[PDB]
Amino acid sequence: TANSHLGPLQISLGRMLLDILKFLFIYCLVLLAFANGLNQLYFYYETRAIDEPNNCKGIRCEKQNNAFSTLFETLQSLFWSVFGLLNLYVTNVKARHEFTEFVGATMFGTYNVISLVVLLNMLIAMMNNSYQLIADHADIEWKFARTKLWMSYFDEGGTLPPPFNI
Amino acid sequence: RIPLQIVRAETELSAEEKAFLNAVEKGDYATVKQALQEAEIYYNVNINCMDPLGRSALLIAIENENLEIMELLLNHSVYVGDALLYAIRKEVVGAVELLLSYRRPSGEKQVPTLMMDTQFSEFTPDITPIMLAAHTNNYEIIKLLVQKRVTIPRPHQIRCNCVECVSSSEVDSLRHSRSRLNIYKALASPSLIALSSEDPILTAFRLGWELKELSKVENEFKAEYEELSQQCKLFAKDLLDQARSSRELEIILNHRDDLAKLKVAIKYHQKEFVAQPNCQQLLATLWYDGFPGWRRKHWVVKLLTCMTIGFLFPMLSIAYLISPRSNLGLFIKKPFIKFICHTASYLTFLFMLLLASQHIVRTDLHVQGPPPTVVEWMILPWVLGFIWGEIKEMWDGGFTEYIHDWWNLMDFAMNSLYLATISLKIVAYVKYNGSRPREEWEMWHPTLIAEALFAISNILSSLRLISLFTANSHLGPLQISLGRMLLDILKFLFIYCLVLLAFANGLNQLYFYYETRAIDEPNNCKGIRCEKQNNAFSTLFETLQSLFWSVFGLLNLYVTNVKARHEFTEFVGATMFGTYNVISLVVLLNMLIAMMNNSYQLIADHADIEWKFARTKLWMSYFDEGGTLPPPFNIIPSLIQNQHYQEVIRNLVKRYVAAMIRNTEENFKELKQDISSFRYEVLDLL
Amino acid sequence: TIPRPHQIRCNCVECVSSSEVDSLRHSRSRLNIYKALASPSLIALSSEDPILTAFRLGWELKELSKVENEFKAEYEELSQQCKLFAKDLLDQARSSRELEIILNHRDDLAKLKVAIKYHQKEFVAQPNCQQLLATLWYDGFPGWRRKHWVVKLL
Amino acid sequence: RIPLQIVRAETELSAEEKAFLNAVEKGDYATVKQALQEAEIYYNVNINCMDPLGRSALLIAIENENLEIMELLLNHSVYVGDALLYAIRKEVVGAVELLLSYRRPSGEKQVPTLMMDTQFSEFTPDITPIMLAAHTNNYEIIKLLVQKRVTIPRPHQIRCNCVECVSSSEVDSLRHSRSRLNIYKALASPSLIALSSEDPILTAFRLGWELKELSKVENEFKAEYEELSQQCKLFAKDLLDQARSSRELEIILNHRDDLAKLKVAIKYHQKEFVAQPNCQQLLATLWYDGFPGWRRKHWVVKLLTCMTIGFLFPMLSIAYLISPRSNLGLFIKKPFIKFICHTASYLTFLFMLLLASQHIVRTDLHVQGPPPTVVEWMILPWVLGFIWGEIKEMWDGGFTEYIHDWWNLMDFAMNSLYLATISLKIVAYVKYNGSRPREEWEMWHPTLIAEALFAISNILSSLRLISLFTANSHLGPLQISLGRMLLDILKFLFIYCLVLLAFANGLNQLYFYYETRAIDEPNNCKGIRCEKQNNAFSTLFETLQSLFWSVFGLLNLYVTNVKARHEFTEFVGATMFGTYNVISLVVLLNMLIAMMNNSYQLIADHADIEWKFARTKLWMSYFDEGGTLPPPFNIIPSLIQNQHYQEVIRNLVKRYVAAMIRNTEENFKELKQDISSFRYEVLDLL
Ligand SMILES: CC(C)CCC[C@@H](C)[C@H]1CC[C@H]2[C@@H]3CC=C4C[C@@H](OC(=O)CCC(=O)O)CC[C@]4(C)[C@H]3CC[C@]12C
Ligand SMILES: CC(C)CCC[C@@H](C)[C@H]1CC[C@H]2[C@@H]3CC=C4C[C@@H](OC(=O)CCC(=O)O)CC[C@]4(C)[C@H]3CC[C@]12C
Ligand SMILES: CC(C)CCC[C@@H](C)[C@H]1CC[C@H]2[C@@H]3CC=C4C[C@@H](OC(=O)CCC(=O)O)CC[C@]4(C)[C@H]3CC[C@]12C
Ligand SMILES: [Ca+2]
Ligand SMILES: [Ca+2]
Ligand SMILES: [Zn+2]
Ligand SMILES: [Zn+2]
Ligand SMILES: [Zn+2]
Repeated sequence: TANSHLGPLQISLGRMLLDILKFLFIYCLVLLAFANGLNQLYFYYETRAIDEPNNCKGIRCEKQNNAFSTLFETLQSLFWSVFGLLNLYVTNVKARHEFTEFVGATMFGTYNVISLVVLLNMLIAMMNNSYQLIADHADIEWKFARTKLWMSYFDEGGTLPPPFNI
Repeated sequence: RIPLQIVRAETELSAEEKAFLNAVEKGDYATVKQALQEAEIYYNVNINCMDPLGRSALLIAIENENLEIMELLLNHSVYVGDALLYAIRKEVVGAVELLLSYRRPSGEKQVPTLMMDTQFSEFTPDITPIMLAAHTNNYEIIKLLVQKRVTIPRPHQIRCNCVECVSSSEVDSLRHSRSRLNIYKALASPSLIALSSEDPILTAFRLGWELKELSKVENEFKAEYEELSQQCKLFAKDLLDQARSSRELEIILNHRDDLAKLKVAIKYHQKEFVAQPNCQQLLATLWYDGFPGWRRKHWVVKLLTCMTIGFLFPMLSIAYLISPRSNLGLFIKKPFIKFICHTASYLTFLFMLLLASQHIVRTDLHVQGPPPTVVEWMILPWVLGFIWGEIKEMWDGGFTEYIHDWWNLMDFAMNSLYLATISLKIVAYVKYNGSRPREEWEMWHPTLIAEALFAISNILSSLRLISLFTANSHLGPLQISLGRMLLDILKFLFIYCLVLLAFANGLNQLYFYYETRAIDEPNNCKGIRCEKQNNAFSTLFETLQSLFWSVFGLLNLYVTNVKARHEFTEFVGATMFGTYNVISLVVLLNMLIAMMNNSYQLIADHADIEWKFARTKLWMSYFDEGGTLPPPFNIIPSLIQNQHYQEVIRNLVKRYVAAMIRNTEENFKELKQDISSFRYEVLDLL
Repeated sequence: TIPRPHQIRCNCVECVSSSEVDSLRHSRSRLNIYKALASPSLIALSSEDPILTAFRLGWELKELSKVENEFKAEYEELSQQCKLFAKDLLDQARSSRELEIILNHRDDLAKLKVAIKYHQKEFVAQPNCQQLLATLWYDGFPGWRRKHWVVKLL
Repeated sequence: RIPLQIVRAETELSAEEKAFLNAVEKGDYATVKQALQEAEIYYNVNINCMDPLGRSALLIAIENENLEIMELLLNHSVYVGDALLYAIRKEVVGAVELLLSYRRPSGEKQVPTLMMDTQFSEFTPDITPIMLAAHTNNYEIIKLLVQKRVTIPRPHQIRCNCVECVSSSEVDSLRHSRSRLNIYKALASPSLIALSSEDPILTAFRLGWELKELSKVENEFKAEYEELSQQCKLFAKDLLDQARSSRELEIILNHRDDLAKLKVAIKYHQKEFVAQPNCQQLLATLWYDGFPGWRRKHWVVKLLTCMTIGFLFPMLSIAYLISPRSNLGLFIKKPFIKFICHTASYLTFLFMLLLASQHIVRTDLHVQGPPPTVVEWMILPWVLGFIWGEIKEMWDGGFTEYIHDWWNLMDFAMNSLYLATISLKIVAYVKYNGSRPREEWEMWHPTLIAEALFAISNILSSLRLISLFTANSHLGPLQISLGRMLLDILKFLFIYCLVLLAFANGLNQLYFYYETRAIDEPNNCKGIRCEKQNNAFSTLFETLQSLFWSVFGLLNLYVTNVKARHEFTEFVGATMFGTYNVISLVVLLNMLIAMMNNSYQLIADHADIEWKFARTKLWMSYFDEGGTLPPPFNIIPSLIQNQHYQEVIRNLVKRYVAAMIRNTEENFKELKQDISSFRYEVLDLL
């Protein structure tokens, strides 16, 4: 708020953060639904850490282990798939159950299509519209925030810095 | 240079006729009276003479609103053809009164014969005075015309196949379309609806629905039909807005041919009528029937009451079963308690579906036909209650109304998935006895198919919670914009499916000779779902899957490499894959972003009205007594009204007419004409 | 005289009885009373402290718009009208002494703190109040806006 | 209930005073004359009495424009204080003439004494009549005031540190700011500039620049200063637009204190003046000096002429060196041929830099200090010519003008890189004799550093071609929008750098205990640039690089895994990395997209004007004779004008005044007043 260029930017950031929260509610609901479906489909094929290479179990290995074995692991794997850090061979099982693998791949593809084609672009559209409304009033609220910050230092309470106030 | 000439012959007006028309334009009464008195004796001036702009003396008198010169030109028996149309379009009450009242008296010897004045008419020949008065929307002229026993032709059905409509359309389609549009414009005026209809609200609703259907049918004239439907809807909302007491509002809403008129408005898609503030207040009062002052409370006590009433789901439904006339059983009949109990039941079903996917209950997975666990035995009554509720919703209300909701498709899909998984489980129990290990099971095992359908049904059950977003005040317009953008996403996905099919066909046709067997490849797997990505363009299905997965970047770049050193084919395939990637990631997705962005801006202004309409549709679903019990418990075994409505509509019509009466170069010309006429009369008298 | 509106969270017998008997008449009467009280002319003529009265009426209208869902728009319009009336009355000053008298009046900058507490962004963001706050902010550094940026950064 | 009372005492007007004010409002001359004649004998009515709204009888006469009642109230010696301000604000020429001319005659015995009328003044006490007339922008009142020997105070410098300005700012800052704003508003009126300045264009340019600098300085009053600068710029463009012949335009542009006034307009950033169509036509005619009818031609012959003149780069510059007075040497002095030759030279330099990176020329890479290849020997004269051209541009024009271009920073960087690579090459030649193989070279070898600087200079030389986009008609506004969005990208990248530094500090503080040596890890490499991604959060620089590369998805997920089984630390680091990814890929990038989207919509309306300004700035850079030779060849060793300008500005001022003269409830009140005054006089006479 002290600078004359970074104030309205963070005011628009504050409005768009509320819009991001309104988006993230629906995203959390969709993520919970798809994580429940993926865990219910894939939790029979859980393997122990000793059988897998390098004695590790999870999506944080060199070779990506069972990603849909638990609800927490399924939630982490569905979270990391938005940024593309989850590979495609996590939906493959040891046995040759082609129908279950195809159904899980369809499930993962539908979640990817939703969270990367509908939801993120809708969030972009919402925060775009919000900015246009925010810009006309951006100055007044920036001046109000700067006035609120300026009068916080007007009083004598808190003259000393944090290293010297004690 | 370029010569210029008058291509089309306009006859020049004589000096006397030009002076007479100029005197009529300036409003000099004495000179016009002298010219009219000299016209009969000497025949010098044709009184019905036109001007360069197509107006006669009578039309010039009408446009300047000189009633004195108007009656003086009428007294000498000038031509009067179509002057009433100009008076009605000018919205002059006195001119319309004079033209109506003077045409009858003192008609002697037919009319004086006149020729070749009748070609030029600004108004179309199909037009009649009552229809043009309806288009003008003036009230007094419409009233004076309706008092003289005037009628309007009835338009036919849109899907009319009689001989006369087809013959008129074939002979002259333009005249038929103009006549139908003029008739519907005359019928859609608020003044004619207020004056010639005993039920203005229902007439406005039916006219708005008919105009919307005509706009859907007639492609050429869509815009004015949409404007007429919007005008009828705004007239209905404005007539509803003129109420002054709660008794008048409840009389209007509860009038029948409980809230019958609100249901009729919802059936005709009158969003402005439903979303009016007083109707919303009445629906809020009916919705919070047993909880007075709900808006007053701080949010912690409201959330605590919601938690204590949602956690009390298994009671208050058996209490209704055992004692519906008791004090405790009567609390479930209120709509808010019904909605909270249904939400608590669905949340309990979702939590039970989460609990079914845990290792505490699931044991002994190496059985071919496994008996259902106790969690499944308890989940089965909820599925049966959902089936009974969906079939009851199919029966009550009709099959023609069950399909218009658009949420029933997911319910039908969920019920089909539950029936399929139950049938697969029972068949696996009955004829797959054994304990074979899962690693050597058949790929087409009904247990695996039943579990896959169960997982898809669990996803649909968890995604069913989006429909409850209308209840909140923040998630309603968000999903309305989501619903519009989903249609825009479908319009995008058509072109994306076409481009994907084209590139998949090209890639499969290029790469299907180099298919390899699973034994030769490492780890005995074949497809894009391996640790090392195998042949991705060997089949049409595999090519479609590989081109689908390349949008999210999960397909690597070495899938376009073959075993042999065919560098040209590899380069051509890499160019093909790169062109598909450039299209689907630089043109199409950004165009989809631009389309849904534009749509949101249009959606936002109307977002509230439609959110209030959706919330009103959700609120009245719980008003009726059909479906009081939850899904786990639903399977357990008079002319004074018309007179008051007429009184209220009478007062509302009077108030709306007063409001609309309360709410350009022609105008200043009146002031020049009034000043000029007063100046000539003062000079003449003095 | 004009009747006094009740509290928004009013639970007396007469308000509840009027709401139950005829909610539309009660809502129309309350909206008409608050529209009458929110006019700038009546505030200028019948209030000894127009700025504080406009601030309180704007805060009450904003809270009523937050409470009453049906009539949100006209209550927001009334709050905006009261805020614009307060800013327009502040804008009519002609000297620095009048501005410091208005800002420092108590029932140091008490009225500015009262405006900030009531969320009067237009009143706080007026140019003369911003100039006075800038002068108080650069108390020991006269002519701070004058300087080239290198000496300011140094 | 609530009692209501008049808090502030307004004295009620008596019956006679109220009747007198009502008679003055209705314009009845006889009743007002009778009341004024009875006022002296009986003293019944205070003629200077006010009303409830703060107007007197004279102000009511001024507002209704009743000149008769105005002079009648003046004849009885009413109070006249500040009435001239109301007349000037009302823009009544006759009222201003009457108030100017009546104040002098018939003043006897001071004025009659009057008290307590003087508190209420709508106009501020600092205001004077000439200043308010300048604010009103009326021409006749300004002319009549200027004829009576009236002056305006001179504003001080913005960076004024004298005693009186500082004392006035300290004593009363609001009065000083209002006085300065009123003075600059008075000086910025087009009528005062046209009437009181011998050079309206230069005065408007200086006033616009001063108003823009004041808007940059004064933060509180930025908007009206920007409006005043826009008004001055539009006045200058409108005065330029009133020309009628090419000789007047060339007289205006070529007037000095060749195109001196165009250079002065460019120096003051008058984009509207430069982008006028007639000045653009004159600049296009001067630009295509030797190619008449360039716009006429089909594009194939234009491209063929461009190719044949761009391929003829090595001739026509040596011809200028050997025979500047010849027919062939004179063709290089035209601006279009100069621009095409410079573009051909830069394209040849870029093509030579492409050819330098081929295996045909580069041989024997295992030499420590390699001699320069023949391609480098030929490229060296181009670098020397670029150095000589940049230093010549530094000398000519001044050091204060060389830094405002903003393209010279890349030229300075390119010259520094070329000097550094030449120095590294010469030092490696002089003291690194040998043929050691490249696999065992020092990491700080000057040959490798020289090649890295050469590659960066080659990138800068290839990216220097963006500046030529102003010449085309399609790539100019695109790069103008790119320039605005680059500033918006910088405003985004500040917050992104802060967030990146915070998350990098947290990740390094969490993960720097688990650093491993390069010998223990596979392949003897350590960092995120291995086949297997090594420790990515071991150092602050490595953490910054890893967090930078995670935005594009090139950083894998197993970098947050440690050797030991510390599951809590790994989960905390994964949560940290996920939170940084969610921020930098869901909030920040989409917010940057929204910001640059909004900016483009604002940029598009003005995109042309600024593109034409940039093209005009590029065109006049080649007009002068300084820098005729290309970079490869530049190192090879009078009062009639003022009278005509005054005549043209005189005709332009007259035409602009005629144009501005050619181009509400007060108005209708005049018509009610004129009708009411005529009605009373007719009734009185009759
Ligand atoms: C860009 C990278 C290196 C991160 C830098 C982090 C910090 C060193 C930055 C982030 C925000 C910066 C602050 C942003 C704004 C201001 C106000 C600025 O003063 C004004 O704007 C003058 C008017 C006034 O505030 O009264 C003085 C510097 C300061 C404190 C900055 C100091 C340096 C800060 C703390
Ligand atoms: C955020 C993560 C943990 C997913 C949460 C999923 C569900 C537990 C959520 C999704 C939608 C929620 C519902 C959204 C809206 C409402 C309406 C709300 O009531 C109102 O808005 C009051 C007005 C009225 O509806 O009459 C009561 C809670 C409820 C049912 C919510 C209950 C909890 C639900 C089902
Ligand atoms: C597209 C790929 C192959 C990169 C090409 C790089 C260069 C060869 C391009 C980039 C910008 C181009 C220039 C952009 C604009 C112009 C102006 C153009 O002339 C006009 O627009 C006529 C009007 C005028 O400038 O007077 C002549 C070609 C030229 C110099 C272009 C020459 C070729 C350039 C240097
Ligand atoms: Ca249903
Ligand atoms: Ca340069
Ligand atoms: Zn028919
Ligand atoms: Zn009360
Ligand atoms: Zn000074």
